[PDB]
Amino acid sequence: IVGGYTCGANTVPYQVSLNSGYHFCGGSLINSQWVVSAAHCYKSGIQVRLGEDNINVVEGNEQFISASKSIVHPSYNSNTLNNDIMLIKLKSAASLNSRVASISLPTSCASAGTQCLISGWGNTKSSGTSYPDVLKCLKAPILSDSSCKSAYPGQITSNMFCAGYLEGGKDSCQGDSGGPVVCSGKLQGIVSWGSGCAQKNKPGVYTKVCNYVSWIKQTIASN
Ligand SMILES: N=C(N)c1cccc(C=O)c1
Ligand SMILES: [Ca+2]
Repeated sequence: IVGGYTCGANTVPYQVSLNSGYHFCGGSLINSQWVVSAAHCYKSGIQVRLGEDNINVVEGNEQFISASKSIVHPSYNSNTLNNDIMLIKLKSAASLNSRVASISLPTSCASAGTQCLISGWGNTKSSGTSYPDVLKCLKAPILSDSSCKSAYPGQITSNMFCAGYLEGGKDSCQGDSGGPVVCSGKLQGIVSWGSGCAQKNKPGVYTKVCNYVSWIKQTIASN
């Protein structure tokens, strides 16, 4: 997250870190056994880390649970990043409490202008490279589909939306991928892609979660 703020320990209780020997992506806990992330985050040997603030220090609220299975969206295209969504099942159910909690799925899509909270342990610099140890947060509005398409000609599908600031300086970044965009307590987006980070006229692009609620529910119901 570039241009954001320190969230505060366990203030984003649905935020997960995906770990394969090191943090490599975010995710969102959607019930005691399932995490939503980006398909582009797919790899084998994932350990889901819940209750994290400092990802380099054991602070007392962590739950580390190995993934038992991953399900990339049937229509994920890695070239265009269309349908950039994946489900991860935990080997055991997470113990839910105030600091480890699921986030609600939307029942309808969010509109341009809605303020959302975007979070992660990704790069904090738009030019350089600096990775934070503690969870970073950004409040950002959803942008109109027209401005999103104007920013990224030929690249925005109906499964994507833009959020952030066309002026630059405030954005998600490398390492935030797969993490949440939460709007009025609903998971509306997944950190998916962008051109650089926090660049002028290049806002963040997010997977449009409301399109996938049917697929998520039915997938969970049979797995
Ligand atoms: N600018 C962003 N919001 C973003 C998100 C995820 C990855 C990347 C970099 O390729 C950029
Ligand atoms: Ca920790």
